[PDB]
Amino acid sequence: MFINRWLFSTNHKDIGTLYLLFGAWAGMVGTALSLLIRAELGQPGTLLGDDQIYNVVVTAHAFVMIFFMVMPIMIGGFGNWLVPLMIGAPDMAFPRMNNMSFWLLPPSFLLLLASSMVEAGAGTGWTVYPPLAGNLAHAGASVDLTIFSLHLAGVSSILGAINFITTIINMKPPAMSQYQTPLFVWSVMITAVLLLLSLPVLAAGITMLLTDRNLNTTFFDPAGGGDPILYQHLFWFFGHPEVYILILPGFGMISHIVTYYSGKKEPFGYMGMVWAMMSIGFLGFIVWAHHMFTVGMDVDTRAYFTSATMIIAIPTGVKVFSWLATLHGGNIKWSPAMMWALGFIFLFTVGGLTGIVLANSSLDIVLHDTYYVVAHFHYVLSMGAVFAIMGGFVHWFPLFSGYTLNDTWAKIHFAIMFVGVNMTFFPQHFLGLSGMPRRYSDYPDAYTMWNTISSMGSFISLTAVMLMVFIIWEAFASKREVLTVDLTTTNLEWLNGCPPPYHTFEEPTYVNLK
Amino acid sequence: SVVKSEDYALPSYVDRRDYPLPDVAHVKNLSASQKALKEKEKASWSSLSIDEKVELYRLKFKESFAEMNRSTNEWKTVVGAAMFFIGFTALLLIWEKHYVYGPIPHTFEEEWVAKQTKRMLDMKVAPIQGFSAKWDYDKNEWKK
Amino acid sequence: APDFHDKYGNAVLASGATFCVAVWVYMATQIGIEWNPSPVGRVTPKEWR
Amino acid sequence: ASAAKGDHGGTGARTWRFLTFGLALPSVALCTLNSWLHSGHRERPAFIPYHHLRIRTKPFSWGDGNHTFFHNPRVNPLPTGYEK
Amino acid sequence: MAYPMQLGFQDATSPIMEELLHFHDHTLMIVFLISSLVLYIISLMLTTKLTHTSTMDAQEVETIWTILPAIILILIALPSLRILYMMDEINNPSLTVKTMGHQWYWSYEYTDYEDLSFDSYMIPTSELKPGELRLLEVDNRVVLPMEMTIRMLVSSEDVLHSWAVPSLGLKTDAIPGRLNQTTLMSSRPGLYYGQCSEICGSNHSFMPIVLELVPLKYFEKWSASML
Amino acid sequence: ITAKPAKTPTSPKEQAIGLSVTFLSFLLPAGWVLYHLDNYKKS
Amino acid sequence: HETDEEFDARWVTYFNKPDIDAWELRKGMNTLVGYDLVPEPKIIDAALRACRRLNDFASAVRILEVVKDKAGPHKEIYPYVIQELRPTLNELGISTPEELGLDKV
Amino acid sequence: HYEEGPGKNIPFSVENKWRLLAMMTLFFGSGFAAPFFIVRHQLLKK
Amino acid sequence: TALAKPQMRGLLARRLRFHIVGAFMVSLGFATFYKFAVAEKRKKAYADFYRNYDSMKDFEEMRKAGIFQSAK
Amino acid sequence: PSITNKRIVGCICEEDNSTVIWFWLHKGEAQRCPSCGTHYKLVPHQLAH
Ligand SMILES: CCCCCCCCCCCCCCCCCC(=O)OCC(COC(=O)CCCCCCCCCCCCCCCCC)OC(=O)CCCCCCCCCCCCCCCCC
Ligand SMILES: CCCCCCCCCCCCCCCCCC(=O)OCC(COC(=O)CCCCCCCCCCCCCCCCC)OC(=O)CCCCCCCCCCCCCCCCC
Ligand SMILES: CCCCCCCCCCCCCCCCCC(=O)OCC(COC(=O)CCCCCCCCCCCCCCCCC)OC(=O)CCCCCCCCCCCCCCCCC
Ligand code: HEA
Ligand code: HEA
Ligand SMILES: CCCCC/C=C/C/C=C/CCCCCCCC(=O)O[C@H](COC(=O)CCCCCCCCCCCCCCC)COP(=O)(O)OCC[N+](C)(C)C
Ligand SMILES: CCCCCC/C=C\CCCCCCCCCC(=O)O[C@H](COC(=O)CCCCCCCCCCCCCCC)COP(=O)(O)OC[C@@H](O)CO
Ligand SMILES: CCCCCC/C=C\CCCCCCCCCC(=O)O[C@H](COC(=O)CCCCCCCCCCCCCCC)COP(=O)(O)OC[C@@H](O)CO
Ligand SMILES: CCCCCC/C=C\CCCCCCCCCC(=O)O[C@H](COC(=O)CCCCCCCCCCCCCCC)COP(=O)(O)OC[C@@H](O)CO
Ligand SMILES: CCCCCCCCCCO[C@H]1O[C@H](CO)[C@@H](O[C@H]2O[C@H](CO)[C@@H](O)[C@H](O)[C@@H]2O)[C@H](O)[C@H]1O
Ligand SMILES: C[C@H](CCC(=O)O)[C@H]1CC[C@H]2[C@@H]3[C@H](O)C[C@@H]4C[C@H](O)CC[C@]4(C)[C@H]3C[C@H](O)[C@]12C
Ligand SMILES: C[C@H](CCC(=O)O)[C@H]1CC[C@H]2[C@@H]3[C@H](O)C[C@@H]4C[C@H](O)CC[C@]4(C)[C@H]3C[C@H](O)[C@]12C
Ligand code: CUA
Ligand SMILES: [Cu+2]
Ligand SMILES: [Mg+2]
Ligand code: NA
Ligand SMILES: [O-]
Ligand SMILES: [Zn+2]
Repeated sequence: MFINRWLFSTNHKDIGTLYLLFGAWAGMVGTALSLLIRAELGQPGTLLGDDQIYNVVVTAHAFVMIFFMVMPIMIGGFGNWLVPLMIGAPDMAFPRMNNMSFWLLPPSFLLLLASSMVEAGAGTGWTVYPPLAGNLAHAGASVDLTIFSLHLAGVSSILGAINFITTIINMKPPAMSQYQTPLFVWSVMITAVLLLLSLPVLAAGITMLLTDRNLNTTFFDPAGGGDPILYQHLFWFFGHPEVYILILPGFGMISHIVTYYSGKKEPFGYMGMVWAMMSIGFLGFIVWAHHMFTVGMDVDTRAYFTSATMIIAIPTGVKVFSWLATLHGGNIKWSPAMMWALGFIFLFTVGGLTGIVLANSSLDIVLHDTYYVVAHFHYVLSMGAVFAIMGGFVHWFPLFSGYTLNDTWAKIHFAIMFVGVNMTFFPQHFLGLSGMPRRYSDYPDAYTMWNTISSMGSFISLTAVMLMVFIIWEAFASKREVLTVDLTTTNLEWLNGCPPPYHTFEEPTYVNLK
Repeated sequence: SVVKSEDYALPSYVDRRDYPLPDVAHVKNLSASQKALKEKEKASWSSLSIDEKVELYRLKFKESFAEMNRSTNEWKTVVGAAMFFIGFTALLLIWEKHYVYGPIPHTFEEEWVAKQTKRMLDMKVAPIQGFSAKWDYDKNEWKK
Repeated sequence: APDFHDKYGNAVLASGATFCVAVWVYMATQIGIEWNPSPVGRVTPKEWR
Repeated sequence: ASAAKGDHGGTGARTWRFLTFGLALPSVALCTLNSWLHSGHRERPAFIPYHHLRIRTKPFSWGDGNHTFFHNPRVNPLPTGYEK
Repeated sequence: MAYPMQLGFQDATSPIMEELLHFHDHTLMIVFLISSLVLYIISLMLTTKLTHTSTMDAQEVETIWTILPAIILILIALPSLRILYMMDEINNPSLTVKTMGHQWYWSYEYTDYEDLSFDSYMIPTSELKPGELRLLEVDNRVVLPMEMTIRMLVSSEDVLHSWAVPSLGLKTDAIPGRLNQTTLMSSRPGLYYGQCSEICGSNHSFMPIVLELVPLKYFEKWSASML
Repeated sequence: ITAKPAKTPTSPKEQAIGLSVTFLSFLLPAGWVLYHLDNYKKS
Repeated sequence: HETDEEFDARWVTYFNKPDIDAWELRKGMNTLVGYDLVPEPKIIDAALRACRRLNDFASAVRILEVVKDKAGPHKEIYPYVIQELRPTLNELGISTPEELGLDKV
Repeated sequence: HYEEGPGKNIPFSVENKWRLLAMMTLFFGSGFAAPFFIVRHQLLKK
Repeated sequence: TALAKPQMRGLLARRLRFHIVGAFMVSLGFATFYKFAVAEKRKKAYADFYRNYDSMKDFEEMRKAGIFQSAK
Repeated sequence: PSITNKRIVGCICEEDNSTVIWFWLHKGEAQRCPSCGTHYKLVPHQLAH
């Protein structure tokens, strides 16, 4: 049975669980790689050795947190758990295909871990730019194994997107229009269209790099007429869309949590939040050259990308100001998960502006390849995308398990993590102003104090990560069974009991046409 | 009182200021005596004791509004335990310095900083605001 | 009864904040971590020739 | 430059209105603003009596017969130079 | 160069970089605002017992929520685009130095008049002369004449580098087979430091830049003394 | 969220263990790689 | 979409329904605490009297608890409401939270 | 049909909390141990 | 003695309409503070520095100090 | 119509409304939506032969 239940599954819930587990393990590896980074920078001089071994660690840290932690939990975990229960569907359009999207991910990881143990590992950065990533500087299997990680990891994603979109479009109650599906449901649909359209061009680019290293093409080799910059475009054509992928479902959860814990029966401005993400999606595709402002491109182009990158702030504003209105005259219940959402709203808005800075080709001249950039995207990812994750996880843990966590403990967790990521990253704003470059094992004497402090923060964030492993145990150890849940009348997921049965909606919901 | 898992599908009771009259009573099942108070509730309400009034209130509802809305000392435990775990976190840092982290470079010894500092004022590092501008060149000392 | 936060709230709050202040001061001031503070009005410039 | 919204699987009249107000007119206003920021009397070209321009093989059937229909004396020469 | 505990930008040695500081000063005025209005309004909503859980109407407030930020954004762009076109501009340069990036040093070519070329490595910590700035000092400096318009062409003979001098407001990528043009104007003389701003392999950290600006007449001799 | 009582209550003492074991499972091996660092380089 | 006099009227009418049932009694109280307003005493009257029809003393207290709550920090509202209601209160022997001791922690 | 209800819908067992601590110890700990033993092996070659 | 009828409607409306001004004020007065305290200083400090600047007297003291390779 | 003693009903209380009201429906008296008070009644049957 066990082999039939977990290896062979066609259960949208049992598959969600597999992802929550995979993405939890990934996080452990992601954390270690991030601690190592700040071990090396926490005092002047050299700890591991040269920039090489350092950048294999930096690079790996990026792929694991992005591709094996944030997308696997957020899309595959919470997707596969919540989506079908929010639209009263019994499972996913393509449940067999759903499971291959899972089992393609261990492999994908193992090729990544292989890469770091073959030759001197692939310290190329997560951008994998030729000619460093090419067969003369990075001769060996490392960079090939990394390209193969991404191929499998992009097949998982694209197959999983086909599944969600076909599920959310096709398998609602007949009476239900798209305009009466929850915000999460919307977030995931949009996030699957971004995946569907961007990952193919990512794959195409890393395919030309394989055939430059192995089959004697010259796509990115000036010797044969090629252009290294061509690669930057195809990758960033994917790579902006990749980040609105990583936040959109966070929008989703955050719209949910702030609504449920303000005691409101729907979030403020439903259709506003629909227009917002369909915009953020759309404009997220027409901005990719803001990652390439020091490559030497025509001034008329650079000013378009500046201006286009900044339009995104209006629809993102609408969402910030909505959540805040969803709190207005709420009956605020001060749970851990409300704390996670509240933090999101302010540290996302910090990071969000620090990137409107970056929108200006002018400044990015000086801010490009400094920590200022690292600071921007650790506020939106570490202090947004992970806050959504811990928020959601905290709010929905009893639905998956049937047990409660200890809320005191779980605020003690929020408390320490808050102090850790802010002390980690608030000083990185100062470093990049003072012009500390990225991707350096060692720094000029000047930059020491902030680098000491930044790394102290990364040791507080570790206490957090260890506490959360002991808080998951306690709850299972203790086995306090959920009895009753509020606000069920507007939150269909909670209607089938914690945890809900293997087969849900075996008999579909009644919804009539008025 | 006692609630079962199995009846997630049935209207449940809850204390909530935005839902002050919930879907069911707190006490479903009445003793002999409780039945005869419910009987007294069909007559004039002036013919009830205070004792007899409190009891009727506690059958239909679990916690009072003032009870459901009372503040705690969670924060004491939440702030002080955080400050213990942030404390712990230094023991790792002290361990790291003592056993892991080698000796730092010689360009950090008192001597070098002093020579390197003047060398920097000698090339007028940041002379409009940041460094050399915080130095008096006539009196030959940091500005007051 | 009174709850965990009544019985122990102050103990936890008092003894955390204290153990926190002690080890951090100590770790900042007593093990020879090099902070490299601004030399301004501190270091006395010396000739380097 | 792509598109990414994801089927608005409800009712037509409503979705085309969403699109009218959320996309169509927003972009007509962004575009108007981008000309209300580029518009102006940009400075008029030096005159050269290039023979492959200001062609008169036959008078026009109006004015003195030497002036185009949407003529603009500020920017549009005759064969023999600007007016004024 | 950057000094201990530094909060903000290096001091503007070139006017363009000055222009950035004041522009940067503008953008942070608004950042400091939106961050405070959001932190304030958050606390406002959370610090009342009075309630309103019944359905609420958007249209009229969602108008303020768009038309204000669209103005706030022209306000930022209007100068951002001025300063960007100002970086192009029909300038008249008197000197053309080409720099090449290598794994892991920088070579220089002054080839207007003569065939003057040389490499530029980092002083290993062990060999710094007391006073010398760890990870920043180079054996052979880029001597440039101060107070004149200079044309720098950047390329690399191997991986990607980035040619980067914060204090002057310069950073241009070295792309093999590609000659990228920037322009260099020091308002002052002195020593002006920078580092590789693209990951190029084992010693990316350790391949810095140092400009030496000096008069024209102390330059022409330095040129002739290097051939 | 209303819950039952715990079926297998985890006393303080039991909590103190789980905390002790969990902190060590991360801390101990990391320590043994980071402590023997010097040794790895002389090769 | 209506004046305040219509609102106050519309709700009093709801609560002076004589074959009002307890599903309708709970509905209207749980609908009404939703709005940015403490109800007029003439509604608290109408409701307190729909309880009497329904032989539910309990809910008639809870209603008075909810008045004091919808007010929040405006301390002077509840005392004025409890003046305007004093008649209906001693008519029906409805005792207030404060009297039954259910304002004690 | 597979087991329904709390502690039944996972691929591990929560039937005894001290085997469970051993299980979470390995699972999470192995994953955090991994980068370190990988950095070791890269220094231990050349 | 009877209590007089207080304001009973749109209590939360009133609270917001009052404080929305208070947040405009805080922010917009943090606006002024930054102009005075920082921006208008930068412009005053660059203008004051460059006004009576002889780049040859800079070069000269730098040359005597032994910093340059091109200028002994 | 249901094959069991309960089935989940969703109530779109007014056209175009963004929020469906959900609740369990039981064999018995009719049940009213807790939003608009619309009435619903369970009608057991089967699908054997
Ligand atoms: C407050 C705004 C926060 C803004 C921050 C935003 C950005 C950062 C995110 C930061 C967001 C976190 C904000 C925490 C404030 C919560 C306090 C509270 O209202 O307590 C909650 C209450 C709930 O009360 C009830 O059981 C029901 C009553 C109804 C709700 C009560 C409050 C409603 C408002 C009424 C106030 C009274 C009128 C005052 C009138 C107005 C006064 C002027 O429980 C209690 O009695 C006490 C239990 C609290 C336990 C959690 C402590 C939080 C620790 C977090 C530390 C992080 C930083 C590191 C620190 C430790 C390391 C050193
Ligand atoms: C624990 C973490 C570490 C924190 C770091 C504290 C630093 C302590 C050290 C000594 C500290 C002395 C000065 C205190 C101000 C520190 C930061 C600042 O404002 O510095 C200004 C600028 C740099 O500007 C400069 O050019 C500095 C000029 C300073 C002149 C003032 C007069 C002289 C005193 C200052 C000395 C330097 C003067 C010489 C220099 C002259 C010119 C460079 O920094 C930046 O651009 C930073 C970019 C971050 C933007 C994030 C948005 C805000 C998030 C939160 C908002 C709500 C609050 C809730 C907040 C809650 C969330 C956080
Ligand atoms: C009869 C023989 C059958 C033969 C078949 C095989 C043997 C079966 C046993 C015999 C059959 C009898 C039935 C077993 C009863 C349970 C006993 C048990 O505890 O047995 C233990 C079993 C099963 O172990 C697991 O399931 C793995 C989890 C380990 C426990 C940690 C708990 C996690 C806590 C955190 C959760 C919070 C988040 C989620 C919270 C949400 C809650 C829903 O051990 C194994 O034999 C491993 C088998 C693999 C199963 C799938 C695991 C999913 C892999 C995830 C990716 C890993 C990352 C690496 C990636 C790759 C990189 C290299
Ligand atoms: C979840 C991840 C995430 C998110 C959400 C964002 C959000 C944004 N990012 Fe960022 N970004 C990254 C992840 C993210 N980014 C990563 C990983 C990189 C680096 C890749 C690498 O180089 O390694 C990067 C790099 C990056 C660069 C390149 C910098 C450089 O390489 O030098 C730029 C330039 O424009 C940029 C811009 C933006 C903008 C405009 C937003 C906007 O979406 C933010 C908009 C939101 C707000 C502004 C706040 C809410 C709005 C309001 C409250 C309205 C009022 C506002 C105004 C009036 C202005 N990002
Ligand atoms: C999701 C992406 C993500 C996340 C979360 C992080 C988290 C962190 N990062 Fe990373 N980082 C990047 C993506 C990310 N980073 C990228 C893309 C780069 C650029 C890479 C390049 O240059 O090529 C980068 C670069 C980078 C640098 C610069 C490298 C250099 O230039 O030298 C540094 C330096 O300190 C750093 C530190 C940290 C720290 C301390 C954390 C900490 O904040 C993390 C603390 C730990 C956690 C947040 C754990 C969370 C775990 C879970 C939530 C799992 C549990 C869930 C369940 C059980 C369901 N990061
Ligand atoms: C960038 C920052 C800018 C900030 C934007 C600021 C906005 C300014 C608005 C100020 C007004 C405050 C309104 C909110 C409080 C609730 C109002 C309310 O409760 O109003 C009810 C709303 O319900 C109905 O109709 C249904 C329709 C609802 C209409 C009321 C809600 C609109 C406002 C909500 C948005 C909150 C956002 C704040 C945080 C961002 C209507 O009831 P009545 O007609 O009987 O009232 C009559 C009262 N008289 C006689 C005194 C006028
Ligand atoms: C160099 C090596 C790199 C690695 C590449 C190899 C990776 C994977 C190879 C394995 C793929 C072959 C196995 C067969 C998969 C068929 C899936 C399928 O065809 O799935 C169908 C739905 O997909 C549909 O139509 C729509 C989707 C059809 C897609 C078909 C499978 C795609 C596999 C290749 C993906 C490449 C990505 C292209 C874009 C870059 C059916 O859905 P099921 O849930 O199955 O059943 C549901 C039942 O109701 C059916 O009766
Ligand atoms: C915003 C979207 C608009 C796209 C349409 C525009 C297409 C072509 C316009 C070009 C016409 C001019 C032709 C002669 C000039 C050469 C082309 C050119 O201008 O572009 C060159 C090649 O890029 C290229 O077309 C790149 C190749 C085209 C890629 C287009 C990008 C979008 C692709 C995704 C679309 C997917 C949709 C599905 C397909 C139907 C690159 O720039 P250079 O010119 O080398 O600059 C040299 C410098 O010295 C500048 O001074
Ligand atoms: C400074 C470092 C030291 C650590 C600081 C302390 C950390 C956290 C401990 C938090 C203590 C509990 C918090 C109070 C309330 C929530 C949890 C709780 O105490 O557990 C209650 C057990 O009850 C009961 O006393 C029944 C009996 C069981 C009591 C459970 C708690 C006892 C042990 C707590 C102390 C742990 C010591 C840890 C030392 C490492 C159950 O929860 P309720 O209160 O019924 O409500 C929660 C709702 O979801 C259910 O409807
Ligand atoms: C960044 C992630 C982790 C940061 C915080 C880590 C703190 C480390 C916890 C302790 O771990 C270490 O403890 C000892 C050192 O104090 C090591 O003993 C070493 O040293 C002893 C004496 O010095 C020997 O006797 C032992 O066998 C051994 O070699 C031990 O092996 C190692 O696990
Ligand atoms: C960057 C890319 C070329 C990719 C490549 O060289 O491989 C080109 C293709 C089409 C270009 C765009 C289109 O030509 C239309 C616009 C023309 C304007 O002069 C600049 C912005 C403008 C929006 C262009 C920006 C940029 O140069 C684009 C996006
Ligand atoms: C028509 C459409 C959908 C509403 C509905 O059909 O239910 C609504 C919802 C979101 C609205 C937009 C957003 O609310 C944001 C903008 C708000 C401004 O006041 C008008 C333009 C603005 C761009 C709106 C246009 C239109 O009113 C939209 C697009
Ligand atoms: Cu050369 Cu980095
Ligand atoms: Cu981007
Ligand atoms: Mg770059
Ligand atoms: Na280092
Ligand atoms: O971004
Ligand atoms: Zn209804």
